[PDB]
Amino acid sequence: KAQGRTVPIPGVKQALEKKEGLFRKHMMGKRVNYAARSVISPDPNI
Amino acid sequence: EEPDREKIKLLTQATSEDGTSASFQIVEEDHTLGNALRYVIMKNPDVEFCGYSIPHPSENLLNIRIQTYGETTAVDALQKGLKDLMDLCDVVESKFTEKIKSM
Amino acid sequence: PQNENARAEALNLANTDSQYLTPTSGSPVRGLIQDHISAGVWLTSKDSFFTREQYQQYIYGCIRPEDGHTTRSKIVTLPPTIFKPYPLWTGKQIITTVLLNVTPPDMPGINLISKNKIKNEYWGKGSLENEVLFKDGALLCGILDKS
Amino acid sequence: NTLFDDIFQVSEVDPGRYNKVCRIEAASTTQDQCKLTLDINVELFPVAAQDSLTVTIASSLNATRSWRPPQAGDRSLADDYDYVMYGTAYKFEEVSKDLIAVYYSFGGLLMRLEGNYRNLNNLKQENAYLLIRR
Repeated sequence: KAQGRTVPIPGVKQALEKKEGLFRKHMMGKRVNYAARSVISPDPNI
Repeated sequence: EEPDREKIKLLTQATSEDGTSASFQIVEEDHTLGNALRYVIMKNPDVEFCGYSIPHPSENLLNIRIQTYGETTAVDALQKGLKDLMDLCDVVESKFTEKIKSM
Repeated sequence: PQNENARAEALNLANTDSQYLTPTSGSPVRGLIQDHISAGVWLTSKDSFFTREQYQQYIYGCIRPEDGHTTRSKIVTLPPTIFKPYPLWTGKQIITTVLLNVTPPDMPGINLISKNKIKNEYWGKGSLENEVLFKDGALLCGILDKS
Repeated sequence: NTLFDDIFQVSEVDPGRYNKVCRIEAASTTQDQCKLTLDINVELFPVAAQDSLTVTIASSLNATRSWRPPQAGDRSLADDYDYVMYGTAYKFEEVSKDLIAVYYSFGGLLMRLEGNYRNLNNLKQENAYLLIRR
């Protein structure tokens, strides 16, 4: 909603809708503590 | 002198009140002793049920279940099994030495 | 999860065992996949026989009372299907014994008349090995497939 | 005590892609309408075509808690026969007037006896011993 400057700096509306948005990227979904990731291997003894 | 208690353990969570039936857990052992020991324990006329089970390959454990009929505890059946396996090995060692000389 | 309320939920609501049937069609999404299916067709085959030593080994090999697999605190065993000349147990008897030690003693055995993926023609003349029969928790007819 | 006893003539011994089991088709030498279809472990007790088998059904051997392996000085009904099997009766079928056919299972090893008079003695019992001679 601002005049073209000779990519502009993002406004607060842009901050809430950067990509998926603050609500989708940091509220509905979040990076969590006490969690781990690894390649799964099969096991019939457990 | 100090006897190590981690090697043989009696799983009280599975041991019978008598106890005619018991599950024993041996550390640092597998099929090697396991299958050989259950074979010898099964020759006992008082042993009703016997088998061995390895909970998981990654954990160094060996489980041996001995269910007997009356007049003999599972501990006695295990002690007889170990005593007989020792004598069995003596027979193998004696026959092999003799045939080496017989050559 | 870092609290008991979240623990209880992961153990009683979102736990694996409570997810045997999918809500899409109410059909199972849990079962054994490859070696176990091929193993079962061989183990439950008529030709599969086992000695006392072999039979008891297969029982304790999969059922450990110490790991709380039993419901009777003592491994119960069926009598052999062959008495004379040599005492022998059938493969299907192992399946009967596994159920006899994992199902509650207070409840009666399972009664089911199902079918197999393998047609009777493959098992020779006059076989009924396609008809899966369970009478009072005892596998009396038919092999066990992916089905 | 005994529930059934007869001498049968073997008409067929079929393996059917089995290396140790065989489906035996037999007929009674005494009764005309009597027929038999039985699975036996041919590896232990071999059966040939045109053979005389003394098939006998018993309730027990002359209250037991459980089966025990043989130990010196034990006497049984099995000592009179060669091959003995333990199984259960699962189905009772009626074929036309007076004729009745029973279905037994010795752990997958199936048996189908066809007769008429045995309706009283042969009952669906979770314990039925099958003993064979010769």
